[PDB]
Order: sequence, then structure tokens, then C-alpha cells
Amino acid sequence: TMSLQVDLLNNTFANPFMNAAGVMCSTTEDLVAMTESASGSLVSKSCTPALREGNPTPRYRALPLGSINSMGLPNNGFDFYLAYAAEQHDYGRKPLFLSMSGLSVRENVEMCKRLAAVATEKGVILELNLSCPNVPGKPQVAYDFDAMRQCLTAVSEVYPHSFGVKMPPYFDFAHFDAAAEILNEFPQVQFITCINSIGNGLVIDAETESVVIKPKQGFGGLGGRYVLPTALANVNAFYRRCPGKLIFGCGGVYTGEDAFLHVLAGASMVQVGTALHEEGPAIFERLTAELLDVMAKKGYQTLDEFRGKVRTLD
Amino acid sequence: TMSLQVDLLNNTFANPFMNAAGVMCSTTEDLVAMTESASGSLVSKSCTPALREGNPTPRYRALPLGSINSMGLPNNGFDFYLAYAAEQHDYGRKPLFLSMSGLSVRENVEMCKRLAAVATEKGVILELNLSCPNVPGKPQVAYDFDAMRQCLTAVSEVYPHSFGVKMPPYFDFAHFDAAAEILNEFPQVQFITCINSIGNGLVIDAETESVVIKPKQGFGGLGGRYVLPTALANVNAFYRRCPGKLIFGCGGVYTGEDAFLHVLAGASMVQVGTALHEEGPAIFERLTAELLDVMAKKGYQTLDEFRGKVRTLD
Ligand SMILES: Cc1cc2nc3c(=O)[nH]c(=O)nc-3n(C[C@H](O)[C@H](O)[C@H](O)COP(=O)(O)O)c2cc1C
Ligand SMILES: Cc1cc2nc3c(=O)[nH]c(=O)nc-3n(C[C@H](O)[C@H](O)[C@H](O)COP(=O)(O)O)c2cc1C
Ligand SMILES: O=C(O)c1cc(=O)[nH]c(=O)[nH]1
Ligand SMILES: O=C(O)c1cc(=O)[nH]c(=O)[nH]1
Ligand SMILES: [Cl-]
Ligand SMILES: [Cl-]
Ligand SMILES: [Cl-]
Ligand SMILES: [Cl-]
Ligand SMILES: [Cl-]
Ligand SMILES: [Cl-]
Ligand SMILES: [Cl-]
Repeated sequence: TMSLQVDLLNNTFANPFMNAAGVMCSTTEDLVAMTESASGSLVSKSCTPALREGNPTPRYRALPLGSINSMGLPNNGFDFYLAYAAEQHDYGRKPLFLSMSGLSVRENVEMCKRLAAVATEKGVILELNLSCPNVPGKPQVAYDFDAMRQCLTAVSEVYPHSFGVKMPPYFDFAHFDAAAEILNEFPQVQFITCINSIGNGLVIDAETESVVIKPKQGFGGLGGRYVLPTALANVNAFYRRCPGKLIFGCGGVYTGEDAFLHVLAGASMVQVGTALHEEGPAIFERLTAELLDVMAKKGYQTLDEFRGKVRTLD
Repeated sequence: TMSLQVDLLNNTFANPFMNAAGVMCSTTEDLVAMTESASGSLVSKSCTPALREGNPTPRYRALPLGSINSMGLPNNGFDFYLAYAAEQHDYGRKPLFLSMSGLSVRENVEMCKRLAAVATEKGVILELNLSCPNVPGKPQVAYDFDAMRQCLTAVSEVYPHSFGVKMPPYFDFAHFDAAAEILNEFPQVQFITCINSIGNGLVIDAETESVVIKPKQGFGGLGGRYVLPTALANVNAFYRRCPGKLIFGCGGVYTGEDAFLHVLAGASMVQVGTALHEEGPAIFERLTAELLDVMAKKGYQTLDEFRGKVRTLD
């Protein structure tokens, strides 16, 4: 007998699967579809105070090895997602995360001030996005450590709940250490989601001699097969460095076996982006079955048995 | 009539292709084989003052979508590659680049002082490596802008020739801007090689529940198909921001079409890493034939006709 149950943040989850923020979670229809799905949870589209129409199209392209996008935080605005969390979402079915991506610290502070009461009353969980690489003129906050600390301090002052942070990928141990040091100063940061896309790739089509997305001269965030080893590295790097926290994996998940790798690396929840974008929410039924099959073959009955237990050779 | 000829740095190259500095270039056998091959050029293994055995083996793993390695700068030491450049290399056949990766500025200055005479007398060309992601306790210098400026000042002061720099990938426009600003301070930096590996990825084998390389708990640099969009982005970002310099592309080249994409992005020379590691030096016969096939289809006669002319949709 086997179980995909996960218990964290004073919630029970049927399985570790959810959408990545930004995928299939922008509209009422999207959010109801995610809640009706076999996923263990869901997160709403990264929001800004005001509605944003996003960058000009084409701004997404599916590729053999994944995806490239420069959406530009298209979203219905904070009021819309707050209302969903406050009044609409079926918490009897599954827990809800709300992704927030204010364009300034002050914007995040004002949104969190209002979110706090809905968190208390309804149990929505904040995922604060420190890593959006597609708003022109605005670098990833988590690539400026002083800015990241400033943001976390300001939010912690006004948001008296456990919350998580969505991180951009890092590529060296000095940065893993610096980032972990900052996050470890905030006991209220109870989870870390690794990773947002690999930022500012450039896909060029040989036939047309052209980039494949319109905004930002074709530069956009990479997802899918391109990012799995980077995602696993970041998941494991923070798993090792942040023993007091949960790690959520995001990046490169197409199968239950990919999910198995994220959990081995340290993941508690597993988010699905590009694959969900191309398959839709039916994907969750397949991922749960596939993960259970992998576990069956290996003789694992629960996720606790192998989470973080990636074997090293040195 | 068509031509792959490239003229730069007071040399003529038969075609844009060469090896990447970690691959097929450590031993005399390697270097002679690269010289006998169809490549336009070659670069010797990134060197340190003393011979280095490198990180514990096994430390390179070929993957379906590219490679991961934590080599640790294994090399025969500067004297060995300097001797090759001074005494042995057939400059009648093609130009030679020498990759240098001192573990401190002092080490780079010491080697450059000695390299200067052989550059003068034989015409070997320096590629200064600011981007090695595999030496434990040693972060990428190019990820610390102050350190990078200091290194370039110290090297420029002692080395009376043009040279180039091998860069790690960047992932946001603020970093492209800052890095380009620094490089633009140094008129002796006449080429920029983009990119070194995507650092500190983590591959996990689901079957064995294990990392696939021994050093650094399985963390190593990614090469091959994983890195093409990141490589193109960096090539193009520096092509745009450093109009007074040449860009060399490195990353994800397996075919003439991949090379065509690098050239469209702005590459002058195109370096081949993982694909060469797996195919060997005969690869250059295929790549040149393939790139001429792409040009023929499109009615291009020379690389100058399309270098840097990637089309945007904005
Ligand atoms: C279309 C699209 C929109 C995205 N927008 C957001 C966003 O709103 N907030 C966020 O944290 N990440 C967003 N991202 C990043 C994803 O959450 C995820 O981190 C990334 O795509 C990697 O997962 P994957 O390899 O499964 O795609 C977006 C990704 C895609 C494909
Ligand atoms: C086994 C191996 C060793 C490498 N060692 C070096 C090095 O000595 N110096 C360097 O600049 N790059 C080194 N690299 C990085 C490559 O030069 C290149 O930047 C990277 O592999 C991307 O090219 P690819 O996608 O064609 O592999 C090494 C790569 C490999 C696979
Ligand atoms: O909507 C976007 O532009 C976006 C946000 C984000 O956080 N990540 C991403 O790849 N795109
Ligand atoms: O030999 C290595 O460690 C090595 C050096 C380098 O510069 N890049 C890389 O991926 N490996
Ligand atoms: Cl689109
Ligand atoms: Cl598409
Ligand atoms: Cl609902
Ligand atoms: Cl090996
Ligand atoms: Cl020779
Ligand atoms: Cl000669
Ligand atoms: Cl290659």
C-alpha cells in the first residue's frame, strides 16, 4: 500500500502536485479547472495591484525541449485573486496558494496588508515571487541580495503568517550560500520554490532567421526539458542549506519519474509548468499514477521514505 | 561561390569552427588532432601555472540532451601549452588560441608576462577564462564585477596584445549591461566568448537514485543541447552592447544549422564542446559542409551577409 499524501503548512495534500504560477491559473475558469483537477493544490497567477494586459503577442512558444515566454505578468489584478481566495475557492477540495509579484516593495507591502486577513480567515498561502524575468526594466529581485532582504523585511513587518518565496535559479555555491543566509534569517519563510524559468534565453528559428517571441527582442524565460538539471540543483542546494524550511520543486516536470527526481532532491511539493501548458489539467491524473508506479517498482510506500535522499558518490 | 572565411585579429581563418577550451585539447595528441582536423582554429585547455590532476573521477557524463562535468581544471600546466604554442603548433595550417585560467589575478599576471613573448613571436592568441564553475571554493570571477575589473586591469597592464575573455552566462539585462560596461573599459579585450557552461546543474539518475558525477555532491556545469538558447542570448546581448568587439559563440552546437543560429546572433567564431567530445575531430568536416548547405539554401555567399542580422518581431 502506497500514499502520495503530503502534510505541511498545517494542511494535508492528497499528492504533491500543483501548477506553476503563471500556467493555467489566470481566469476564474482556469482556477476552477485546477481545483476540479486531481492536483494536490494550486497557485493563482502572479498578481500585481492593477490588472495587466501583459506583453505583446506572440509571447509564448512551445519547443521540442520545452518553452520560451515573455508574458510580462498578464493578470487580472490583486483584487480579483483576493476575491477568489476569500469567497470562491473550494477549500474543502484542496488548499490554495496565491502568487504575488508586486513591481515594488511598497506594492507587495500594500497587497500583503490586505491578504493577511484572508490568510487568517480562509487559509490561502502566500507565494511571494522574487524572480519574474519578463517585465521590461525590472531585474529579478532575488539577483540583488540587498533588495531581496529589503523586500522580505518589509513583508514580514506586515504579513504575520508563514509564506514562501519563488526563486530564480542560481548557478554557483557563493550565491546559493548568500541566498540561503538571507532566507534563514526569516523563520516565517517556510518554503522556497525552486525555480522560476531560466531567464532571458533567446530562441531563433533558422527558417525565418527570426526570434520566436515579440517582446524584448526575443529574449524570454526558458521552461521544460531545458531546465530540469538547473531546477534539481537549486532544489537540492536549498534543501541542504535551509534545513528549517520546505522546498517546492518547479522545472522540467513532464512525468512521475521527473517528479520522483524532484522529491529525491528534496522537494515537498512539485509544480508543473510547460507540460501543463501543453496538456491541460488532466495531466495531474497521469502524474499521480506515474509517480505511484515509480514508487511501486522501488518499494517505496510514502514520499517521506525518499525525500532528500538523492545519493552522492563523494 | 560561397566562403566560410573569417578575418579577424590579423589572421585569416578557413572557417569559423574551433573546439571549446575544455574539449579535445589537453594533450599533445589532442592538439595535433585538432590542428590536423578541418577546424578553422583551436584553443588549448584552460591552464594553471602548475599541472593539475583536477577533481576526483568520474567527473564527466554525456547525457541525451548534452553533458555535465565537474572537471576541476585538469591540465598539464602553463609551461606545456606555452611550449606547444612556441615550438610545436603548425601555424601554417591554422591560428592558435591559448586558454588561461589562473586561480588568482597574480597567477594570471605571472603567466601573461611569459605568454607575451610567444604571442609576439608566434602569434598565439589569449582567451582569458573568467568563468570556470568547477573549482571548489572558487566562484566564477565574471559573477563579481569588481573582481573582473581588477583582473582585466592587472592583465592589460602586463600583456601588450589584444586578447579575449571567456564569459559565464548571464540571465538578466542588468547583468548584461554591467558586464558589457566593464568589458568596454578595456580596449585590449577584442573578443568575448559566450558562453562557458551553465554552472552547477545537478543530474540525477532515477534508476540508481544517484547523482552522475563524483565531485561537489554531483553539481557540475551543463553543456550541449541544454544550453543553446542561453548561449544565443549571451552572444546576441554582448553583440549588441559591445559593438567595438568581436563575439565568439560557444554552446549547443551540433550541426551547421546550430552554427548558423550563432552567426545570426552575432558570432564571429563558433566553438564546439559537447558534440566534439562525443564525435571527435571529424565533426568539423560535417559542420562546415552543413553550414555551407544552409547558406546555399538561403542564397548567402559569405558569413558577413548575415552575421548579427537575427530578425526581431518588435
Ligand atoms: C506561460 C508562463 C507564465 C509564467 N508566469 C509566471 C508567473 O506568473 N509567476 C511565476 O512565479 N512563474 C511564472 N512562470 C514560471 C513558472 O512558474 C515555472 O517556474 C517555469 O515555467 C518552470 O517550470 P516548467 O519547466 O515546468 O515550465 C511562468 C511560466 C510560463 C511557461
Ligand atoms: C569536459 C569539459 C571541460 C571543460 N573545461 C573548460 C575549460 O577548461 N575552459 C573553458 O573555458 N571551458 C571549459 N568547458 C566549457 C566549454 O568550453 C563550453 O563553454 C561549454 O561546454 C558549452 O559548449 P557545448 O554546449 O558545445 O558543450 C569545458 C566543457 C567540458 C564539457
Ligand atoms: O508573466 C511573466 O512574464 C513571467 C513571470 C515569471 O515570474 N516567470 C516567467 O517566466 N514569466
Ligand atoms: O575543467 C573545468 O573545471 C571546467 C572549466 C570551465 O571553465 N568550465 C567547465 O564547465 N569546466
Ligand atoms: Cl502568445
Ligand atoms: Cl506555441
Ligand atoms: Cl474553486
Ligand atoms: Cl571521468
Ligand atoms: Cl600542431
Ligand atoms: Cl609554423
Ligand atoms: Cl557541442
